[PDB]
Amino acid sequence: GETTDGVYRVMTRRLLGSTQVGVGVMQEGVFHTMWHVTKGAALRSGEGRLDPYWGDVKQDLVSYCGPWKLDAAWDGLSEVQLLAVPPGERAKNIQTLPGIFKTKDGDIGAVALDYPAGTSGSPILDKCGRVIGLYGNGVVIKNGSYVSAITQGKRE
Amino acid sequence: DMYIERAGDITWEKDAEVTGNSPRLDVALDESGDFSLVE
Ligand SMILES: NCc1cccc(NC(=O)c2cc(Cl)cc(NC(=O)OCc3ccccc3)c2)c1
Repeated sequence: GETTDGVYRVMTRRLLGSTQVGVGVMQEGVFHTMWHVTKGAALRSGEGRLDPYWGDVKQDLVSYCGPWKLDAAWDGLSEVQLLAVPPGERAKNIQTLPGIFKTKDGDIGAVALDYPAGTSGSPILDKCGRVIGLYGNGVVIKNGSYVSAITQGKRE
Repeated sequence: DMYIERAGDITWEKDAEVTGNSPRLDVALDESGDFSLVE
């Protein structure tokens, strides 16, 4: 099916109507999304099939047709944009300055934007349009708001 | 069965809506890929 670079919606027809379970990025012939969106299952694109290639539940990431291609990183200082693709709504760029997730294994960028759970997998971009990670795995803080990690994979 | 549908190009947009704050939080990541607040 379609292998043009860009952002895509991940849909399912098992529930009522067509429901958006998440979002992904197609780059260099490889489709990149979050593991919790597809659970590693195969994807359809037109009449074509996208089979899983690499995945990891702890990183909450999965790639299709080939290895993880996204290697850009947040520089730690600059503002970024979330290219939010919410269910049933148009793709929209939202500019924000990331916070920080302080872990025992290092610090990770974090974006404090609130969107429906079906927006998981929407890419976070740098000022050059490069994908520095995906939105959709994070935490719920005191005020019920959501803070997602800037989740990036490794390019071998 | 799941399927994909194109939603747009991946580009930075000048004059986009600026929102969101920058919190610094102590977090932990379990074997299941779930984040939690360290308190
Ligand atoms: N560890 C992987 C994983 C598994 C399952 C799910 C997830 N991800 C999420 O739950 C998720 C992802 C996104 Cl993009 C946004 C939110 N938002 C959120 O919880 O907002 C608060 C809220 C809730 C309900 C009504 C109104 C407000 C959650 C990760």
